[PDB]
Amino acid sequence: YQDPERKLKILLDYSSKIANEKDLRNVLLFLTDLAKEIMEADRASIFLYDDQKKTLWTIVAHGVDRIEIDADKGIAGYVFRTGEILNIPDAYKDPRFDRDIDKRTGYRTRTILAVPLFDRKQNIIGVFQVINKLTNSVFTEEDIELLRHISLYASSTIENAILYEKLKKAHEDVIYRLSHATKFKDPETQNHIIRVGLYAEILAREAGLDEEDVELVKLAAPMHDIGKVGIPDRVLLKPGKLNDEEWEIMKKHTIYGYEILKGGDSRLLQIAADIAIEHHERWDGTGYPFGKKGEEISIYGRMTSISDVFDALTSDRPYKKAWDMDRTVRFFKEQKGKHFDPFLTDIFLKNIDQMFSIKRELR
Amino acid sequence: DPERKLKILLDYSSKIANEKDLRNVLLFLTDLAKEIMEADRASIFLYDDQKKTLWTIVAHGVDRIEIDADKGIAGYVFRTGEILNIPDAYKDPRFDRDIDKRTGYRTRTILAVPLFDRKQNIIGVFQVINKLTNSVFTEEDIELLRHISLYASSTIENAILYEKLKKAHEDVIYRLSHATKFKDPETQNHIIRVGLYAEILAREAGLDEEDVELVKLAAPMHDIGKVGIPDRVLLKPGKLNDEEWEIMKKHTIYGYEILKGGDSRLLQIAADIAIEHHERWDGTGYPFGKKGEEISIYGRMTSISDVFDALTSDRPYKKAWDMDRTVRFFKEQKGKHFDPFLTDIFLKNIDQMFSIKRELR
Ligand SMILES: Nc1nc2c(ncn2[C@@H]2O[C@@H]3COP(=O)(O)O[C@H]4[C@@H](O)[C@H](n5cnc6c(=O)[nH]c(N)nc65)O[C@@H]4COP(=O)(O)O[C@H]3[C@H]2O)c(=O)[nH]1
Ligand SMILES: [Fe+3]
Ligand SMILES: [Fe+3]
Ligand SMILES: [Fe+3]
Ligand SMILES: [Fe+3]
Repeated sequence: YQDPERKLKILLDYSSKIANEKDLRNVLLFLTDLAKEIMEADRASIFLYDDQKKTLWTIVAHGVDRIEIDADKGIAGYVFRTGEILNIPDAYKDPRFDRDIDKRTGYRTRTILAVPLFDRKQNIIGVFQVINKLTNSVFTEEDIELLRHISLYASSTIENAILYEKLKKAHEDVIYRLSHATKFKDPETQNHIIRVGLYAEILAREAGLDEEDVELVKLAAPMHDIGKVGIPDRVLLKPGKLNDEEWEIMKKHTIYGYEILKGGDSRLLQIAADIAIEHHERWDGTGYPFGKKGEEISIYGRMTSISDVFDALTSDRPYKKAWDMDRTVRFFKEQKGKHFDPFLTDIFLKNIDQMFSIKRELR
Repeated sequence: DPERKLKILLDYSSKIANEKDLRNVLLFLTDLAKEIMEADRASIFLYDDQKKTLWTIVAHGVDRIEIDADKGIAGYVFRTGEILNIPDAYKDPRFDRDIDKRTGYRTRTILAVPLFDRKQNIIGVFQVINKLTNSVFTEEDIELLRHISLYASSTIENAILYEKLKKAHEDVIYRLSHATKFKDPETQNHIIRVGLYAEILAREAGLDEEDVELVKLAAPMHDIGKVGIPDRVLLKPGKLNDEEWEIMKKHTIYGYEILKGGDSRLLQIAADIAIEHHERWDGTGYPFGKKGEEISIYGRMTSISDVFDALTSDRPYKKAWDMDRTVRFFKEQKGKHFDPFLTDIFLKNIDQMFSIKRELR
């Protein structure tokens, strides 16, 4: 016997999957799979618009690249420009149809149903299309209603996926650019700030931290030197060696960083604050400001020592050319259990090629 | 038919994919449960790690209600993880009949299932009450609810995630804009409020809700370039001379440099506000002397909100201006310092400005 709620459940299930997916590629996939099943159609395609290349595009197979689709021709095109539904009972009795996919693969297209996709403000942003109804000879009035409702969901989840990406990207740009405010009074390039996070990301990832803490270090670590805004010019700008009144001030950037950052309530800023105050501590317990020992340093500080030191050693600094892999490996191998967490050092060594490819690919 | 319930679910799921407020998401979910399960009421309960209780919202988004996490029906499902199907609430020892006693409701059937996070901890309870047949929840019913509960977990977890991202994005803009705090008197709250004023201004000025959110978060970075000013100036204990003043002016350029080139919209606007906020509508400002609509609108809104905040803050020997005093000032500055069309809008809403200034002291 049959299940009355069968499709309802399928649809709940797709809706859970799509709600967890942050990747537009997979959202488009799951959407088309969903439509094929609920519409009982052999195929489906979502078409979206590109402002800059001025065309529609679509992904044909799982995991292969955009296909450009001419905004002005074909069925999709017509729907896109006019705003209205096309229901082709037979595709071959229709001039707007290009039999060319059809020529080559062993496939005959019979029925086509295509509706527009609207953004929140009623602009047509693309087309949703299904092909070859399986449990009937044509697409019905109800099929149209159904797809109109699907197009509504496709739109919402598509936009929401894009908007989460924009906000994620902005949040990064803001940490990067503001973290580099010290730049008028410190040689450190933009990319130093970025790269330190990228290394610490790999580390946290491979030490097996939760996926969220991985994204956290990636973004907390770059703020490690923010305290430098609180250092006197006479000290921050002085080239070469520092006396022992000046160094004592320069060390204080760890405490300043804490001050700047500890005030938030977000986890990002609790982590960033800890990193700022900790990343010059040392596993031995010798490093400043407090001489914290082993596990007394948070793991996020520990990951940041390693990353901070790596990035410095592999850049030209006054009188020292950047270290190659071989020396850097020798150095970490030496400092294992000394400057650094021994466990994290191993992980770092396992992953050293990636560190260097980050370093090479970000000038 | 039976495409009716799919069309309903797509409808609710469209609303939910857009909704960025948790409380609204819980409302939509419980209305979906009601239509999909053909039942009269539905509640969602979430756990607070902090207060160590469950909570729920009722319709109208009034203050959330504490529910005892240990006892009760949601308490049982929460603690044990088992499903509860009651055929008659009033024959059950675990039911609390006071919600009935106050509302005048009569609870008959209750079905409650747990909600799970990805790591598979119980994070709350989904509860459906009074199936519209007047008879029991069936196994096919329980089964539909396990699936609904799965969608609710997802949309919830997603929405709590989005909120963490929002809240941290703000904290970072605020805390890092106040990075000048070791070398400059401007307060954390000054920085926030300037964006709050700009927000209200942008909204009432007609801008899209996305641009309103932007100015709320861009304007607080207007003074970032102060970081680049030499101590021999920013920290000079005197008044400055003209050579030193010219270097001060540069924090506008320094800001633009720090912020620009960012690919995203937020930073384009911030970089513009930073270079523009000391320009004046009549072209007598600095650093470039831009006139009228050559100053971007986000700049124009910030000039206004920044001056507003200054005039209304006490400094020694100089009490803050009150409402009347301040309004006179903006009227006198219309078309000079400030964009006239925008001052008017600002004036229509000046009570809101003082409210902000009053609560975020
Ligand atoms: N063993 C070894 N470790 C290295 C070397 N170069 C960098 N590091 C490591 O990298 C950390 C941060 O270095 P940085 O990026 O140059 O960032 C430095 C740098 O900007 C500044 N600094 C350190 N020494 C001097 C100095 O003599 N003059 C000036 N102007 N600044 C200095 O203070 C920051 C913190 O430095 P540290 O507390 O020493 O902590 C250092 C140190 O452990 C090296 O050649 N050998
Ligand atoms: Fe440091
Ligand atoms: Fe200022
Ligand atoms: Fe300024
Ligand atoms: Fe200001």
